[PDB]
Amino acid sequence: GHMTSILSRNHVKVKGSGKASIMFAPGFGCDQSVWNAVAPAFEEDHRVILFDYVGSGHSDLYDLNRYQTLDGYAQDVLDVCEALDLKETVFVGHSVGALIGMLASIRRPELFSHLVMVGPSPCYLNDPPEYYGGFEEEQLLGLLEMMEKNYIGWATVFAATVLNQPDRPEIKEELESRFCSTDPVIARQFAKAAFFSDHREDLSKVTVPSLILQCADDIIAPATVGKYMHQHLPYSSLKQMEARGHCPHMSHPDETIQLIGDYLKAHV
Repeated sequence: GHMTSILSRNHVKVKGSGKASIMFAPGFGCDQSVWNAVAPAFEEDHRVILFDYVGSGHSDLYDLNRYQTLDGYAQDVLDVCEALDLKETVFVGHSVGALIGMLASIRRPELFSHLVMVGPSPCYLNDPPEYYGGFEEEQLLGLLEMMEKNYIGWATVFAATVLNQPDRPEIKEELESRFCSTDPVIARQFAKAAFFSDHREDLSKVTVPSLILQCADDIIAPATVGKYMHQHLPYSSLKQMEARGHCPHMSHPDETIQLIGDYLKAHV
């Protein structure tokens, strides 16, 4: 479609001002809203870009085919960069969003100055002896099933796994709520695209500099994957966050804001 429509479909909003722009991409089951505690801190010095995946960024409004693989999601990112008429932008992505950002940069690397990956994973499958995704093919298949047979029950089960912080319920209920509010068929398509994707082979093709924020006590993306990505991504830096779980941008906005801000102040 044309500029205005892309802007409509991906709920594109621009805030702040600066010579450079930082584009924030939601992880699974989330909308731009997950960035409320982190993104405004960069409006002072950068044009800040927020958006939702038409592939139901935890919301309504779409073509079946394009969102069966993450490429469709990377195509949204490209489409928005195009509607905004951007020449270059920093890209901040969470979980799948990071990978989605990665795939898009491989297609159009000139479009991205940096790839800040909060909690990435290039593959969730455990693959001894060289790779430990953190999941057994059957565990993933287990959740996908739970997701169909009973969606809402899954929304809560998974919200707990992702946060892995029993004494931080407000966040968990918010995550659970975000999951519940997302169309269950698309949620499942998205999850399949994410859980069964394998992008290890693609790591070597990334030419855009990336910062890997690995979380602590992360069941979704264990330390294994963060290190492994650092090892295979040609141009990267790996910072271990003190924050626990898979959603630092929600549970530890401040540490997230610092790490991201340092990294950028540095690489100007």
